[PDB]
Amino acid sequence: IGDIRQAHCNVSKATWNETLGKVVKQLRKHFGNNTIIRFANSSGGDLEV
Amino acid sequence: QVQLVQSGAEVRKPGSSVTISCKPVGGTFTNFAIHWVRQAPGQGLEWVGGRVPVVGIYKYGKKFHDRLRLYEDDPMKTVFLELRSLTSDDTGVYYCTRWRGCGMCPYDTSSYYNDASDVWGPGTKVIVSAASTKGPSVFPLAPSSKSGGTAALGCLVKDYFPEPVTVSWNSGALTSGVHTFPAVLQSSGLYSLSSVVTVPSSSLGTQTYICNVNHKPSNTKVDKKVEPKSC
Amino acid sequence: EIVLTQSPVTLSLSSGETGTLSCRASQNISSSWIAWYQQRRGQVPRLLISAASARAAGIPDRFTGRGSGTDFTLTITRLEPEDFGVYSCQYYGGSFFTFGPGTQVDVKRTVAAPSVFIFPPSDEQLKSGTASVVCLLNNFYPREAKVQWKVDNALQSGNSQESVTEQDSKDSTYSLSSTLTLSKADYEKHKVYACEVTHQGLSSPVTKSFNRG
Ligand SMILES: *[C@@H]1O[C@H](CO)[C@@H](O[C@@H]2O[C@H](CO)[C@@H](O[C@@H]3O[C@H](CO[C@H]4O[C@H](CO[C@H]5O[C@H](CO)[C@@H](O)[C@H](O)[C@@H]5O[C@H]5O[C@H](CO)[C@@H](O)[C@H](O)[C@@H]5O)[C@@H](O)[C@H](O[C@H]5O[C@H](CO)[C@@H](O)[C@H](O)[C@@H]5O[C@H]5O[C@H](CO)[C@@H](O)[C@H](O)[C@@H]5O)[C@@H]4O)[C@@H](O)[C@H](O[C@H]4O[C@H](CO)[C@@H](O)[C@H](O)[C@@H]4O[C@H]4O[C@H](CO)[C@@H](O)[C@H](O)[C@@H]4O[C@H]4O[C@H](CO)[C@@H](O)[C@H](O)[C@@H]4O)[C@@H]3O)[C@H](O)[C@H]2NC(C)=O)[C@H](O)[C@H]1NC(C)=O
Ligand SMILES: *[C@@H]1O[C@H](CO)[C@@H](O)[C@H](O[C@@H]2O[C@H](CO)[C@@H](O[C@@H]3O[C@H](CO[C@H]4O[C@H](CO[C@H]5O[C@H](CO)[C@@H](O)[C@H](O)[C@@H]5O[C@H]5O[C@H](CO)[C@@H](O)[C@H](O)[C@@H]5O)[C@@H](O)[C@H](O[C@H]5O[C@H](CO)[C@@H](O)[C@H](O)[C@@H]5O[C@H]5O[C@H](CO)[C@@H](O)[C@H](O)[C@@H]5O)[C@@H]4O)[C@@H](O)[C@H](O[C@H]4O[C@H](CO)[C@@H](O)[C@H](O)[C@@H]4O[C@H]4O[C@H](CO)[C@@H](O)[C@H](O)[C@@H]4O)[C@@H]3O)[C@H](O)[C@H]2NC(C)=O)[C@H]1NC(C)=O
Ligand SMILES: *[C@@H]1O[C@H](CO)[C@@H](O[C@@H]2O[C@H](CO)[C@@H](O[C@@H]3O[C@H](CO)[C@@H](O)[C@H](O[C@H]4O[C@H](CO)[C@@H](O)[C@H](O)[C@@H]4O)[C@@H]3O)[C@H](O)[C@H]2NC(C)=O)[C@H](O)[C@H]1NC(C)=O
Ligand SMILES: *[C@@H]1O[C@H](CO)[C@@H](O[C@@H]2O[C@H](CO)[C@@H](O[C@@H]3O[C@H](CO)[C@@H](O)[C@H](O)[C@@H]3O)[C@H](O)[C@H]2NC(C)=O)[C@H](O)[C@H]1NC(C)=O
Ligand SMILES: *[C@@H]1O[C@H](CO)[C@@H](O[C@@H]2O[C@H](CO)[C@@H](O)[C@H](O)[C@H]2NC(C)=O)[C@H](O)[C@H]1NC(C)=O
Ligand SMILES: *[C@@H]1O[C@H](CO)[C@@H](O)[C@H](O)[C@H]1NC(C)=O
Repeated sequence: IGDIRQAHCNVSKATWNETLGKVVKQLRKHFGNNTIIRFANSSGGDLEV
Repeated sequence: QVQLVQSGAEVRKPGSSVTISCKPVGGTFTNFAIHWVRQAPGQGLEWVGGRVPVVGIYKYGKKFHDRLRLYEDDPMKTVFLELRSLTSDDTGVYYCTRWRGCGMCPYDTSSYYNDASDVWGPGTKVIVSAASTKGPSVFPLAPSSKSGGTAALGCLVKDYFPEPVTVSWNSGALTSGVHTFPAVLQSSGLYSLSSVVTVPSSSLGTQTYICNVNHKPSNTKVDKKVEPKSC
Repeated sequence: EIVLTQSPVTLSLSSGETGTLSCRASQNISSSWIAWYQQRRGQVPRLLISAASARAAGIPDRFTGRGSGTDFTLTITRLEPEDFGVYSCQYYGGSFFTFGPGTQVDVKRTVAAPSVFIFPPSDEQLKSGTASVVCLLNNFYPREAKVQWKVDNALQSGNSQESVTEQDSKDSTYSLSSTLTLSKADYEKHKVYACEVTHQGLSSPVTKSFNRG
């Protein structure tokens, strides 16, 4: 009943940008000071994974 | 781009009720509100009511309480207007109005009601008149002394219905000077109009002048001659 | 309630001429609840300007909207013969929408007095019990003509309807048809019927009369 559109989830971009900028520094402690790290989306396989 | 498609015209007896459909085509259904703007014949626009289809955010005009009822039908995706206790005031053309916006943005689940109307339905002519398919009654409007070279004469069409009625002079022979006025709805519930023409006074008793009134639904064709009397 | 009023009832404009329509509100309203509509020849109304200043989709540069608080103006710098007709202003703020009464625009033309005629009823209609006296005003440009029926020099009201054609394309003239409708017995209670025309280009109110006979 009513209009249809896909289900979705909203995450504020400023908070997520800050959270990534805070996790990247904790990750550099194990993988190098003044180095670059990347993260793309999932590889593939199970839908639940 | 959206579009609004309404019903055809209807004729209702006074005191009865009428129901008009309006189906949008190619747009969001539950977001923007459907307002109804009517126009009595010859007067300004009048706001009837407004209603968000499924959400129910609606409000009627002060003039239309205990007579108006707006509903919808989402299986058909069509809104409806219902007006009860019809009088000759409620005669006019009813419009289905709506706002359209963005289109690309889909995540907007909200409901809006205070907007203008750029999307308009073609209209639905509602005629309130307790009568049936009746042919016209052509009466002559003869010239007389009652001007300065040019006199005027015409025919008067009275007491009829549907109103596609056309008037020609001498079977399309006389066209210049012909002024056919729009039809008026009498208080009795029957249409009426008058079509006149200006001729030089030198050709009053010389040139024969006859009307050609053709009422199509009643299949009436009347050729009435205009003969002066001058009192 | 919130009701709107429009001032320049009939505003005459030629090609390239500039006009300014007004829409006064009763109370003080926000400058985001006023819209302007165009209505040409009894067709579908077209939204010209929303929020009293926001030009709608595809509406040309010739339509500029202003206003604040009480008065709202719609300025037309130039106009084609395309944009002629009735303009309406709408208040779309509160829970009750209300429109303006409408304002018609004309092709500006030199003044022209109306040729007035009067038509007595036919005896064939008198056999039916009704009487219809017709007053005609033909080929006059300046709108707002005043027609008053006098029965033995006594003014009437109520039973006198009238209809007016649209502005003619060639000569930009108007024509009015007033129809005075009475019954059989009310027709015989008097004998002098007339109609008086008050008009701008007509330097004196012209009366066209006749007698019952
Ligand atoms: C998750 O996530 C997601 C994502 O994020 C999400 O989703 C979301 O959602 C939301 C909700 O919730 C939403 O929001 C919304 O939206 C809507 C839409 O918008 C759109 O549109 C609009 C309109 O406009 C128009 O115009 C323009 C120009 O000017 C254009 O552009 C457009 O398009 C349109 O169009 C029109 O016109 C044109 C002309 O040309 C034509 O053509 C067409 O046809 C039409 O007619 C707009 O505006 C917008 O824009 C905006 O945004 C953007 C984005 O990007 C930006 O960029 C921009 O800039 C803007 O913004 C800014 O500005 C503004 C101004 O005002 C402001 O406001 C803001 O803030 C900023 O600053 C787009 O485009 C909309 O509409 C909406 O809004 C509305 O609503 C609200 C709330 O309610 C309010 O507040 C407001 O006010 C509004 O309202 C309105 O209406 C109403 C009723 O309806 C009323 O009452 C009011 O008052 C108003 O009205 C007024 O005003 C108006 C305007 O001015 C006028 O018109 C009237 O007349 C009156 O005066 C909202 O915003 C979103 O969107 C979404 N997103 C997406 C993508 O999806 C979700 O949700 C989440 N989820 C969860 C749950 O979480
Ligand atoms: C999801 O899918 C479902 C499955 O199909 C579907 O059912 C859902 O759709 C429908 O959702 C509706 C959500 O409201 C739900 O409620 C119905 O609402 C009807 C509308 O009338 C009421 O609200 C309007 C407008 O709402 C105002 O307030 C809201 C509050 O959030 C606001 O958001 C709006 O903006 C709006 O504000 C107004 O004022 C603002 C002021 O600035 C203005 O800015 C706004 O623009 C707007 O104008 C309101 O106008 C109505 O009129 C009130 O006020 C006038 C004027 O004073 C009074 O004369 C009225 O008496 C009335 O007063 C009441 O409300 C005011 C507050 O406004 C309050 O102060 C008073 O004390 C008083 O409570 C009115 O409030 C409403 O008609 C529905 O009524 C019943 O009967 C219906 C007709 O048969 C029936 O269809 C309904 O189901 C319903 O229940 C009956 O049937 C039931 C069956 O289960 C049964 O159990 C029950 O016993 C009854 O017999 C109803 O209240 C709909 O029910 C629901 N279903 C439909 C339509 O089928 C769908 N939902 C969504 C979200 O997608
Ligand atoms: C991670 O991100 C990458 C992109 O950076 C993403 O790769 C893309 O995935 C989408 C699917 O989610 C691919 O899109 C498909 O491409 C194939 C051809 O390669 C098309 O045939 C597909 O269309 C079919 O299905 C449609 C459904 O209606 C039909 O309409 C249509 O006719 C076809 O039958 C579809 O377009 C896309 O090609 C890739 N590649 C890129 C770089 O865009 C990846 O999926 C993300 N996730 C993971 C787990 O890696
Ligand atoms: C809409 O808002 C405006 C502005 O708030 C209102 O205008 C105000 O009208 C009052 C009179 O009703 C003015 O008071 C007068 O002030 C002059 C000068 O001080 C004084 O000489 C008069 O005797 C009277 O007191 C008031 O000044 C004026 N506001 C401004 C800023 O000039 C308007 O009335 C509001 N509309 C409605 C319908 O209420
Ligand atoms: C998730 O939803 C919550 C509640 O709907 C949002 O919180 C509101 O955020 C707006 C915008 O900053 C504020 O004006 C409201 O006061 C907030 N309400 C409350 C209860 O906090 C929240 O912003 C949403 N987050 C995202 C990412 O969409
Ligand atoms: C590496 O260590 C220094 C000093 O401990 C620190 O300031 C720096 O932030 C670390 N690396 C990065 C790039 O975070």
